[PDB]
Amino acid sequence: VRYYNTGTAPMYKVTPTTNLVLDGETLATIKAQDNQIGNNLSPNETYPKKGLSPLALNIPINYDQLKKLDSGKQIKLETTQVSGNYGTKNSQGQIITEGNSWSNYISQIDSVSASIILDTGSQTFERRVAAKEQGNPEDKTPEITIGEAIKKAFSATKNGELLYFNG
Amino acid sequence: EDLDTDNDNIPDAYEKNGYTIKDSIAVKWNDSFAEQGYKKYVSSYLESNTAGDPYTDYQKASGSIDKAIKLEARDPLVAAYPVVGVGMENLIISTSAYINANVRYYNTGTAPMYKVTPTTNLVLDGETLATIKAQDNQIGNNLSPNETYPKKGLSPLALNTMDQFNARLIPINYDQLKKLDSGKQIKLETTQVSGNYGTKNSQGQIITEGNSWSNYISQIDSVSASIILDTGSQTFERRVAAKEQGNPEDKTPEITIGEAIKKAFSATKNGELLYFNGIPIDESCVELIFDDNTSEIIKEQLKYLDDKKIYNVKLERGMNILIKVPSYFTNFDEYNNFPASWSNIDTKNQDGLQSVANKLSGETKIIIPMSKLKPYKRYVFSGYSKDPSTSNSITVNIKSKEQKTDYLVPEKDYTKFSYEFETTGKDSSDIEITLTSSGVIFLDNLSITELNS
Amino acid sequence: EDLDTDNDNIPDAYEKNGYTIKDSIAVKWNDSFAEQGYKKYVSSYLESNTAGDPYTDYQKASGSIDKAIKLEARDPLVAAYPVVGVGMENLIISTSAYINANVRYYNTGTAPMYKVTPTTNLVLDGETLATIKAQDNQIGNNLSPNETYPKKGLSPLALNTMDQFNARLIPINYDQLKKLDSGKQIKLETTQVSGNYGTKNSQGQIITEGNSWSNYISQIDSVSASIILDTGSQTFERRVAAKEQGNPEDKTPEITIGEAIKKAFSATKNGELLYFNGIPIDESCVELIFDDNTSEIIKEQLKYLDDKKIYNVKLERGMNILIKVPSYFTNFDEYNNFPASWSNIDTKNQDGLQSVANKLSGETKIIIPMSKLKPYKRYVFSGYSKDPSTSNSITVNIKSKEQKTDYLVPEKDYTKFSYEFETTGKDSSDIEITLTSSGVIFLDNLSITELNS
Amino acid sequence: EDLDTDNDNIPDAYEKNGYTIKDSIAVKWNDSFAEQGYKKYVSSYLESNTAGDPYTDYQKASGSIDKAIKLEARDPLVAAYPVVGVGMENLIISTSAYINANVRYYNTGTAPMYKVTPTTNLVLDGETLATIKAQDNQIGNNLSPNETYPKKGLSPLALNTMDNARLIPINYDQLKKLDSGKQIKLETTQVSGNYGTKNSQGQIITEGNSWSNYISQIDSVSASIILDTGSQTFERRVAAKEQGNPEDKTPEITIGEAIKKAFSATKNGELLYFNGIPIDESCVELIFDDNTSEIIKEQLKYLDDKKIYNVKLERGMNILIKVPSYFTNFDEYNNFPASWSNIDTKNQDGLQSVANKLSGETKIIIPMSKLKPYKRYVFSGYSKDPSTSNSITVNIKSKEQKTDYLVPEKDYTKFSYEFETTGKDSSDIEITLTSSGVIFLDNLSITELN
Amino acid sequence: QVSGNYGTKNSQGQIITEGNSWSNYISQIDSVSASIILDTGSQTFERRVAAKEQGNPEDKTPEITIGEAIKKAFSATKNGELLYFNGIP
Ligand SMILES: [Ca+2]
Ligand SMILES: [Ca+2]
Ligand SMILES: [Ca+2]
Ligand SMILES: [Ca+2]
Ligand SMILES: [Ca+2]
Ligand SMILES: [Ca+2]
Ligand SMILES: [Ca+2]
Ligand SMILES: [Ca+2]
Ligand SMILES: [Ca+2]
Repeated sequence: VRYYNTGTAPMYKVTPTTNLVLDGETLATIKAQDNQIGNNLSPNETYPKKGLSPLALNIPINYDQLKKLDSGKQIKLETTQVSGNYGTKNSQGQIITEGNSWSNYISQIDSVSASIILDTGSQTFERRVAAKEQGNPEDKTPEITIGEAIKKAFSATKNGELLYFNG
Repeated sequence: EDLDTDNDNIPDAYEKNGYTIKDSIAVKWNDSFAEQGYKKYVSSYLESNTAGDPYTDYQKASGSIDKAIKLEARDPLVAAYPVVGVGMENLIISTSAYINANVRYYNTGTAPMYKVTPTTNLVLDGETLATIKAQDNQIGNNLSPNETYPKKGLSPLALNTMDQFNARLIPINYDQLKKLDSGKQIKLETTQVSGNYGTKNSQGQIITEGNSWSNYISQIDSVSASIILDTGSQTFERRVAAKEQGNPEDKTPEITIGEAIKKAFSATKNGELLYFNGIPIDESCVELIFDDNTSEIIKEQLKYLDDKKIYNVKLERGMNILIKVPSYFTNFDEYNNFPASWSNIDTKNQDGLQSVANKLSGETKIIIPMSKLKPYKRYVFSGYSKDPSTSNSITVNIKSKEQKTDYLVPEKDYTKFSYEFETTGKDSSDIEITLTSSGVIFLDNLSITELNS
Repeated sequence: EDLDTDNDNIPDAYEKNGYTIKDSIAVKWNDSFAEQGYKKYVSSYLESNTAGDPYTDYQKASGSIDKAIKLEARDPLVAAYPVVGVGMENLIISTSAYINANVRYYNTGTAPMYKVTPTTNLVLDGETLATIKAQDNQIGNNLSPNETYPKKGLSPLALNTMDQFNARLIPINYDQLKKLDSGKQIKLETTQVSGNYGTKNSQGQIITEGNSWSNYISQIDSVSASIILDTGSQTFERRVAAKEQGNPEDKTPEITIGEAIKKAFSATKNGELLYFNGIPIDESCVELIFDDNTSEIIKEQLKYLDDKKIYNVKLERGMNILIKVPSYFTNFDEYNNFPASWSNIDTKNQDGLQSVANKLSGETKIIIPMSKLKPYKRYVFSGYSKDPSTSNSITVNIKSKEQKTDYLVPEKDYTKFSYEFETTGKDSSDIEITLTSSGVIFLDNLSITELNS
Repeated sequence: EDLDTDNDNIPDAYEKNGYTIKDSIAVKWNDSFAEQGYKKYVSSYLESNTAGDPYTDYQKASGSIDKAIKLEARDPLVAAYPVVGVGMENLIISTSAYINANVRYYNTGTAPMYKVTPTTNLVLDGETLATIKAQDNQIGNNLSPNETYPKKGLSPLALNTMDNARLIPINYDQLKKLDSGKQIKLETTQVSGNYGTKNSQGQIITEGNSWSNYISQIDSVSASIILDTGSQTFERRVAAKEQGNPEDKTPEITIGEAIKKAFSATKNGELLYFNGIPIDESCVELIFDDNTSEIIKEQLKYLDDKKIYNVKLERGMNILIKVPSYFTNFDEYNNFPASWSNIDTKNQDGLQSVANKLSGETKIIIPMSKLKPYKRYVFSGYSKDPSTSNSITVNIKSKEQKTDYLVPEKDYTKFSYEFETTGKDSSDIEITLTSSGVIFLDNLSITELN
Repeated sequence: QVSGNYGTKNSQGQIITEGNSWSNYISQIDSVSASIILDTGSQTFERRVAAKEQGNPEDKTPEITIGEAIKKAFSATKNGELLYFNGIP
């Protein structure tokens, strides 16, 4: 395998959790514990980096799955969750990424942001953009169009009235 | 002029135009200080760590950091970075079967890395047989810059553990050994390394327990431009900070490629020539190699610059650079390491790049033995050509695995030409290099450069 | 004039011109204090630690450190480096098979090491069988300088623990046992040692838990010169701080090699003679072995100095110096340890190195028995000759495994000569050493020392 | 006069001229405090711990420390050492094979060692079978001075754990060599313990404290003294000064006064009593190491008094005081089952009260029942002969017959010779000496050795 | 039983979920609150509204009728005189 990132912020101490769903029924909820952990995973980069042999992770298969896989079916490895860390500055000035987690804020970021996804055909990106719930009057999150949300998420360029992304 | 925006004990006026530390306080840079040996530092006045490295601008300029840090890492633009690799010394596999590997870690950066525990990969052919992490037996307590663990004269450590608490290497089945006998070798690459760094705390000691380099690898890689210098036997890897493209609030200084190479290696410059350890690293005396993106930027930047030299291009964020000193170098002025002398050479000239040129009347032939040539290797022949006439055609005949016959069109001024050939076999046919000139042509800085095989 | 840049309770005026400690406070050095035993200390005023070791210049000078640190380490210019290495004493081979070893840790530095955890390599021939790190059973709580663990009189601690906790050590296959029967020995070398030092807290008790030596290894090595002394039966390693060559901001004191040896060993000096513990270590009375860098450095520095004395050369960072006391040395003045009397020796002279020389008229021949000699070892012939006439040639006939016959041309003044020969076999041919002189020559300080096998 | 350089709440002048502690404050010494039982303490005014043990000079003198610390260690010039050893009681071996050892930790120093965790070595001859540490089961919670774990009357604790894995010889050939008649010796290499300090709440904590931190410091600035009484053996360390340092303000004391300080001995004018056993210079045998003997002979000729106990103590010497098992003085002690021959007590030239007026020869028939076979012995005595004209020869039966001649000097002269007795069911020991004329004998001793 | 944590911001701001177990306030929430459950056929919601003590005069928990409990617990909207829960009355 090879862990891939499509977000905006690096993840340190990456320990992904996946299951072998075998296109119809799960087999094993594999976890990468000690030597498959990625020390750091930068945005739009994979562990290992480009140019290195695939990361190996170390289960029966029945004869029935063999036929179905041979007839118009494919295997996928969905991810249930990934536990990592993130960088926080200090008064002493060091970046401390132990203890800090990317699981405390995930259900906070997720419930207040409107997912926007763009695919260029070769590399995929996912951005979250904050938005406001209708009921709460005290809420003060600004309300902007999708066009402003597209340009502020993928850093396009507004030449005239059309959006240019990497040309 | 007493302001301090970023709180790093350097005034913004002194931080913006040039400064140096005298007796642990910053003073304005004066051009008369270069004769006392002092250096001129320039940095950004909005960031405490200009390069992203653990130590701030004040600590890097004043030298109050780990004493193993190289002196070229004292520039606030160059990042203190351990570049640690694992080189395989021997491979042992025996009887199912058990495989034992001996490794010796190599450091090439500018910072020591205490408590190194590199993660290495065991790959035979595409398949990663096992991803091994270092146990208590195999952890390097120290790794000084440009040194190995275990040090020279010592046997390398053996790597034979699956997991912690005394595990053993073992291939899963007989398939691995069956294809091993076919004639396949095993490579060794490292995916990641983990270590520590030292910071002198308030109690005067050095602590390397609450510190790790992993926190800064991603940050250093994203604000700095990679530069490599290769000396044939030794390799060096540095990182030089550069400003973001479209950023109004970024204040990282702009410097050229030549100046950055001078800064990142502390290579002295005697007016114009640049020497690292007595080995020239001048623009014309070395062969530069770039990746895909780097080549595009320089070519675009060249046409708008009058001098038209690689070393005058402003450094940016993100490029990859490689510098390989040519293995055999002749300049007819101060260096001739070729085992065999060239043919039809005339040193009486004054139109060379540095001192003289070589006027050729006819052709030049050179006989190179394979005794001092590395077998099964790829080489590239390089040199400079000048012809005021611009009316003579030059053809090259090179003997190799495949004979190369190409034509060259000389220009009005000196121009660099590159020709690549591949030779295989130590006990093969003798390598022949032939070049002919229609009239009178000038030669200077002829070199043969080693490349990946 | 109480300025303190480094804030180590020693004003810059004192630390640059010389200072000594009285009533635990620093006072200006005055030449009259020498007779009372007060020593002169000089250090750098821009660093709290001039030498780089865990203790400051004030704590090292005033002695407020661990009481097991030697006196000569209290010099601010001498670091407290513990050089710990293991001693492989015995083998146990029996059933694959099982291996058991007895080892005894050794210390030869200046400061003790608490909680020693050596790492050991079991190398047979090229291959490394296994890397062993110390267990809880083999962690030595204490280790005094120039001492052992276990202390003298106790049997060595066993080495049969493969990994953390304990698993029995075992060769992986029969192949190594096969070549072991041929007569291949097993060697042990120390790749690293991890240990603690000892400081006091704010409450006065020595805490040694979180402090580790592996931090202050890279710093001290790359800031100080390496000095070794071998006394035949023991060895003493010392590291002395030296200034950087090109730094204008470094204010580390510079001292001669002669004074460096005096400080790093606390060697008493009665004018010009140097004594370690009653054994002279003067430049003329001992021979030195250097590496490549120091050899070319020392030769270049001689021609600019009129006296041309090794002990009078400034110490610069990085040099490696080895001092091996002569095993058999005669000076015809106060020492002659050769078992057999020399031939044709005249003590009636006044042109010797110190008091008298040898008035040799003809040849000198010596018969050396093997009773007090080490077989399978190399020795180097050393001595001094004087021939103002410069008209007599001297040839030497030394019997060895290969017969050596070389000619010598002595100079007008005293000159040292070096000759190499190897002795092999205890029950072998007697070693014959003979030298002939055309006329009358002067001889003094004839030395014989043991080298590697 | 109230300056305190070392910050240990003791004024500078008091610590140099002698001080004593009353009402938890430091007061200047007076000779009038002797009759009340107060002690005279003198120490160094520049260091927090004059001796080098973890307790400061004020704490040792005032007694504000752990209460199990001996009365002989309160004096600042005496270190607080937990000399802990391991002794093996019984050996169990059975099926390769397994070995069980019964051990019992012994303490002989001047302080307790909590959480004793010794490391041992199993050797048969040169080779070391294993290096056993103390697991969770084999740790002594408390080890008070002169008290062992397990305490008196309890069976010794077992020892058969090595990692976990049960203790085992690495091969069968060890059994083959053990059956040959070769035993196994157990020796200790180190020991890990903790010391108690009063936390700010008034409670005693022994978790972060440890002794191994404070061993190298105390073993480097102390002179080692051992007192052996055949049954109970004590070890003490006394702080001394550095020979080549002017800043060293450690007070210098003689060997004799240190022995008073180290064991808190009582003085009846000139005689020193340990527990009713005299430890005077002439009544004991001293076995020095090679280093000390060379140094002692140097100051011996430079002193007019010419007594060993008046020699100034210096850092780095070892002393061993061995109380003789058999001693006589013709005044107040005679432990011999059989009396001498031709002995006259009517004299006034003795060392303390009287001497032995011998006219001829003296022979003693010592029974074997009260002597230890397979042990080395040295006989002691003092010879005085103003005439200096009589030669004395000794004929003592032993494993090898010994015949040596002695020339007594004008004054009392100490003589000692080495002999070995082997075999329980061997010949009875015969001791005979002849004198040409009239000689003076006093303080004859018989001592066991190593 | 189930074990887990909750998240309360701290002095610096970063959410801490390490020592903040849920199981400390379970035997307290079940002892001061009335259990109310609403089922819609597809998914079921569970809420626990607070209720005062019977005879404790120091208990100042507000008194609200069951009609307000359902409106508060599920954020129901009152149209006319009917409680509307996302279309479904
Ligand atoms: Ca600033
Ligand atoms: Ca800055
Ligand atoms: Ca030229
Ligand atoms: Ca100072
Ligand atoms: Ca200083
Ligand atoms: Ca002489
Ligand atoms: Ca004191
Ligand atoms: Ca005091
Ligand atoms: Ca008497």
